[PDB]
Amino acid sequence: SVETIELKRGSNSVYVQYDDIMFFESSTKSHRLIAHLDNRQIEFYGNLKELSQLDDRFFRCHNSFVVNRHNIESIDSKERIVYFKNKEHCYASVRNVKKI
Amino acid sequence: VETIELKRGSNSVYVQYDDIMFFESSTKSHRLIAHLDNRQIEFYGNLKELSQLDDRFFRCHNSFVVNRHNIESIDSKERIVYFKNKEHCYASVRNVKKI
DNA sequence: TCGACTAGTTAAGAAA
DNA sequence: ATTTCTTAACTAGTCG
Repeated sequence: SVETIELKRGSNSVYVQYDDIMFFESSTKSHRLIAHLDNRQIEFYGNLKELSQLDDRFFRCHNSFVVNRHNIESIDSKERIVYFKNKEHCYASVRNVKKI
Repeated sequence: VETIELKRGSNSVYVQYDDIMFFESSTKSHRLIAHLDNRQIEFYGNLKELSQLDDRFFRCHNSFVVNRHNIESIDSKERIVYFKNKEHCYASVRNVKKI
C-alpha cells in the first residue's frame, strides 16, 4: 500500500512517509544524515547514494543533499536555491541544479 | 503526483494542479495569472498550451482557463463560475454550456 | 433558446 | 527577459 522509510538510530527506528520529508542532508556526525520533515528534523544512520536510488523523486541535487522533488515549492536557478513547502531551503550544485 | 512549473525569469514555482483555481491573462503581455487557493502567481505561459495539459483545464473564455476540479458552482444565466476558494470568473456564451 | 449585425477588444506568434 | 507590432479571432450587446 503506502510508501514509508525507516530511519534507524541505534535501537530506535522512526517510520516516516516519503512525502513527510522535504530533504536529507549530511550531518556533522560521520555516517549520519538529517531528514528534514515538515516541522522537525531527524538525525539517523544512512547514506545519500542509497536514498537517491530509492525513488525517482529523491534526487541528488548536491554532494551533501538529497531532495524530495514532491515537496519543492520553487527554484531560483540563478542563486541555485531550492525552496520547500514548509518554507525551508537547501542549495543545489552548479552541475545538478538544472536537472532537478 | 501532477504538478506544474510556473516560470518567472530564472525563478520557477512548482504548484499542484488542484492548488490552482484558474488561470487568467495578465495585463502584461505573454503572462498569465494562476489563481491559487490563497495567493495569485504571475508567470509566462499561454492559455492554449495549458488547456491542452489536462481534460480538467478547460478554456471557458478567451481570457480564462478554469480547473474543473475546483469549480464550486455555475450560474449559466449570468455565466459566472464560482470556485472553492470563493472567487469567480466569467465564461463566454459559446463555451459556458460545455464546462 | 437561437442566430446575426455591429463595434470594440485581445491571445499569442513573431520578432526584437 | 520583456516588449512592440500585428491581426485573426474573439467578446458582449442588441435586435429580432
